[PDB]
Amino acid sequence: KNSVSVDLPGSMKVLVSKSSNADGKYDLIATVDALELSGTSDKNNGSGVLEGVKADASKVKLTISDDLGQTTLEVFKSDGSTLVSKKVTSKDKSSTYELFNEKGELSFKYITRADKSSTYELFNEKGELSFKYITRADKSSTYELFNEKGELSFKYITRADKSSTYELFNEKGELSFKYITRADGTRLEYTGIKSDGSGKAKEVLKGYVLEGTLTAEKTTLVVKEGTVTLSKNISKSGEVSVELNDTDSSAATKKTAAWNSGTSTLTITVNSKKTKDLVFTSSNTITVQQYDSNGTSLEGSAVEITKLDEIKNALK
Amino acid sequence: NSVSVDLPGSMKVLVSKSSNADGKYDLIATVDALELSGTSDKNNGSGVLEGVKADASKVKLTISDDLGQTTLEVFKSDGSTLVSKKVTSKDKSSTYELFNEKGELSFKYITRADKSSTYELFNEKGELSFKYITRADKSSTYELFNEKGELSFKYITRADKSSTYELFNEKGELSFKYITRADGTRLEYTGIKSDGSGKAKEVLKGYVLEGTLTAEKTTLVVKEGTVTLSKNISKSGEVSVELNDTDSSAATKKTAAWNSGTSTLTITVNSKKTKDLVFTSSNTITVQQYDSNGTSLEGSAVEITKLDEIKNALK
Repeated sequence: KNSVSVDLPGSMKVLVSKSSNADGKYDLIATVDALELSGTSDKNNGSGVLEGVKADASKVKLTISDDLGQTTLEVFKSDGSTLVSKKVTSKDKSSTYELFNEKGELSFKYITRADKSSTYELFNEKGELSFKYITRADKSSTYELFNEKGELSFKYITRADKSSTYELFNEKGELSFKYITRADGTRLEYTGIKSDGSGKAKEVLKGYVLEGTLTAEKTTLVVKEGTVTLSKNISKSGEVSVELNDTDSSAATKKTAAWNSGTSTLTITVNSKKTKDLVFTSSNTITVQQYDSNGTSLEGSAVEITKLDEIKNALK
Repeated sequence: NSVSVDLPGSMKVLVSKSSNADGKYDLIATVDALELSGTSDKNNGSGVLEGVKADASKVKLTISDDLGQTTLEVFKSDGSTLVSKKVTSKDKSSTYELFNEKGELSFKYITRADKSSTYELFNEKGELSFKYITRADKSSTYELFNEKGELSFKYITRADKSSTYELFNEKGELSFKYITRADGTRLEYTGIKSDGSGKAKEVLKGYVLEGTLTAEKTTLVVKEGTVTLSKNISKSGEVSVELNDTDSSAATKKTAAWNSGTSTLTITVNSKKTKDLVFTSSNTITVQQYDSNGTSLEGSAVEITKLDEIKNALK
């Protein structure tokens, strides 16, 4: 009436009496979803426990910690013990919200955190965490499926630029297949991944695919023509380097190559003359440009490669 | 010495003009720098071609007789344990299947002409575990299955951002349902029984309403004094409203009539109209009073957004 209104976490309020009740305590009153909750406290700062009973005898309990640091709102069945739902909120605005099945086991949990991530945990009919969806401030979304052991079955991540990664795990919990889709549509496919991190690799480009291997430290894709093998290495971070070897032992015909990481360019030499620049562009394309017979100036214009056979031709 | 034919999945096959010693045509194709070769009784480009990788992995391209479909299989060196299988139609629709180390299907990804796609994950015993489906109408569906191949949960997001979350019990029966409308209002159904009954709550801007669910309808109630206002929602989402008052006196008892065409409840006391409550398409309620004699509406309709305001209207 002249009761004191106290502001709480998660936007709630409680009224605290100025006078004692029959039991020598302060009366607390709050309203939540139209149910008036009431409780008593030794303290008048707004902390304490308040309870209400719905028409169906469901019991609602609001617990406000002694220092106003958190509030918990529980809805129980008529037994006063089997949870229907629980919401816990901090002043820092983070909250958890839990729903339960008819057994009182989890059906759903939502967590919003200080870092502005939001997690949705979905449970199966037996109350086992089976699926998790998480949004983060960097605008990524992650989807995770869990099996009976509570270990990851698959994990799918999308980013705001529409690139994505998919990881699949075997029954030992180990990564067994991975599929990366870049923002530009090109892709990396890793198949038959082993416990030591090794597996088969393919880079799917516009017009052609480059195949090779994955190890812990690196992806290496190879193109072979005659005795020449070109290798495109991709680091874990996505950094591309390229190298060439020719097992031809004849000096007039053996290809060698130099890599300029600053310009992402491989320069091929035959018989002490620079012959071509292969540029590995930021578009995940390859261009080829010839040098003059002097081996010092590039001629014409660089040409975008469209097919594997054109890479092979450049290696001849 | 051969003719070139174009295939689904951006492939090509070369067919010989002459026959081989077995009286068939020779076929050659290059797929990702592996040359595949095969033979066929036909010369249109249909048939089976195979190649062997450095590690003796086997790749098999099967082109259907009508040229409308291609199958590209990758096997382990036994030539029978699958690694992957991609089927592409003339449509550009495709399926991609990825197998585990035993040669058993682990997942399948299907891209349709409809434009939609479907992802299916299979568990250790070969049963469907999880499915994700996206449609041209831009909705997405997420399904988890139990041991019996029945749903454990189903989540649906629509293009207008509405959503549905369904949970099923051990008997495969619907046990909870949560609906979020595009405007953010929600319906929450809890404790659902085998007959479709349960508890209901509607979460509105400013207030909640609670009630019951039957197979017939959802009935949400607000009580004030001897008056009970019941807001009914059919399974089609149509709202209809009724009022009862246990006050027996002619002078004070509230009665009401419902006009579905205008979504309006008109309240009467002592043979005079007192107020119109309108249940709007935005899931709101407005109230407007009649003049001193109950003859015509006065003032303007007012949107009410607190439960106590609804109860005031019932006084």
